[PDB]
Amino acid sequence: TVFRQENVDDYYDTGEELGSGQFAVVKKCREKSTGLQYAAKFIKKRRTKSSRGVSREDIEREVSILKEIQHPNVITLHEVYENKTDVILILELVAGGELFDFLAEKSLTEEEATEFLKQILNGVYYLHSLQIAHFDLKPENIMLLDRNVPKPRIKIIDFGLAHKIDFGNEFKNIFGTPEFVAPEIVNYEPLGLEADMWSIGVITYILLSGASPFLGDTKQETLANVSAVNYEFEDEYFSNTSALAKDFIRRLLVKDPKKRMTIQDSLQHPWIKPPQFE
Ligand SMILES: Nc1ncnc2c1ncn2[C@@H]1O[C@H](COP(=O)(O)OP(=O)(O)O)[C@@H](O)[C@H]1O
Repeated sequence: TVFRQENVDDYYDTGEELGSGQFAVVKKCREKSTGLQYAAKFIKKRRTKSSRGVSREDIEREVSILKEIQHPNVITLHEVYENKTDVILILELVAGGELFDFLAEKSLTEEEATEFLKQILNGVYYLHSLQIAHFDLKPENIMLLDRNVPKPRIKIIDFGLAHKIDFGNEFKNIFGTPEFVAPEIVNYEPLGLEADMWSIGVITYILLSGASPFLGDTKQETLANVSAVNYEFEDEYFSNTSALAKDFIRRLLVKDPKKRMTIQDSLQHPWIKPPQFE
């Protein structure tokens, strides 16, 4: 599929840089015709078949998935442009920064943690209902609308690894960040929606303790720890955390994805119910 090939600068003015990645830069922008503000994500295209940059197939998948999405806890896609060097996604602007940077700024109370977590679970419930595995859930990829309110609203971002799972598993290894990937990712096994639920367990552990449960001194050591389910609840961090909070995490950090809580399970859980190489 092809995208709008007019000069994006004819229709938008760009401002501050919001973030960077592996083959992408994200800049604040403003649409001339409406005055409304967005985040423009410039994704570098492949220069040759083999090659740096993102394959066209990968970009088209990300765009397809983004076009399906509309939910308060997920980013939305406004428009897509392209030229010879970049595909440019005009995304909904999320102005309150990453949950990652919020966590560095403030460890949270259980209430603060569950307020974020309920929103994350609602967003993932929506995605999984559409058979979309995000495959890159981590605090960097959960943005706040406004960081200066007592109960910030969040949106899930970064659909660069997301896949539609039409058979209950998919086989291509979709390897994210070692600290957050499930054992089946580490072991290059078929992957499904269950992989996101593991990442949610890791996120929850971090929200409650300020510490990463599998992190080693090298990426390879992290991956080994993940495959062996080498984590524990350090008394120093968790001695006054409720046993139900620990129960929630335990039921997500399970090696066998068939035995791991589903997104629907996580919403009925009593605590809730009201790149890889060195
Ligand atoms: N919609 C948005 N609103 C505000 N900031 C964003 C938005 N999308 C991305 N960012 C910022 O840019 C960074 C990189 O975005 P990302 O989608 O991860 O690109 P990459 O393909 O490089 O990983 C994010 O971690 C975040 O800081």
